Amino acid sequence: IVGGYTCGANTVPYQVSLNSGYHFCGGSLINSQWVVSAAHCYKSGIQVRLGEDNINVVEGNEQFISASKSIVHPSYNSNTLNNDIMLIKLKSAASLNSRVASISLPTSCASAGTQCLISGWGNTKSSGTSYPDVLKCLKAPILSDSSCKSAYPGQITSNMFCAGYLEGGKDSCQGDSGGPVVCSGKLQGIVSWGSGCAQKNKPGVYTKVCNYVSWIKQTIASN
Ligand SMILES: [Ca+2]
Repeated sequence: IVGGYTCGANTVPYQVSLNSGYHFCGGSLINSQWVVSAAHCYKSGIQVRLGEDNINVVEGNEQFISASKSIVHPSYNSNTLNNDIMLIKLKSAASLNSRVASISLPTSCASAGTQCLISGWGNTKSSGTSYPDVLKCLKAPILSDSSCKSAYPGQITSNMFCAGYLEGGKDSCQGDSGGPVVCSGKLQGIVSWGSGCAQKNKPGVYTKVCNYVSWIKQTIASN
């Protein structure tokens, strides 16, 4: 997250870290057994880390639970990032508590102009590199589809939305992928892609979770 703020330990209790020996992507806990992340975060060997604030210090509220199954969307296209969504099943159910909690899935799609909360342990620099240990947060508005398409001509599908600031300076970034975009208390987006981070005229692009609620619900009813 570039241009964000330190969230505060466990204030984003649905945020998970995906770990393969190291943090590599975010995700969102949707119930005690399942995480939603980006399909481009797929790896074998994933451990889900819940209750994290500093990902490099064991502070006392973590739950570390191996994935048993990952399910990339059936129509995921890694070239365009269309349908950039994955489900991860935990080997055992998390213990839900004040610091480890699920986020609701949406009923309706979020509205242009709505401010959402984006979070993660990704790079905090637009130019260069610096990875924070503690979770960072950013409030950012959903942009109109017309503005989004104009920023990325020939690249935006109806399964994507842009959010952020066209003047630059505030965005998600590498290492935030797969994490939550929460708007009116529901999971509306997944950190997916963008040209650079926090550059002018290049806002973040997010998987549009409201398009996937029927696939999520039938898949979790079935696995
Ligand atoms: Ca920790």
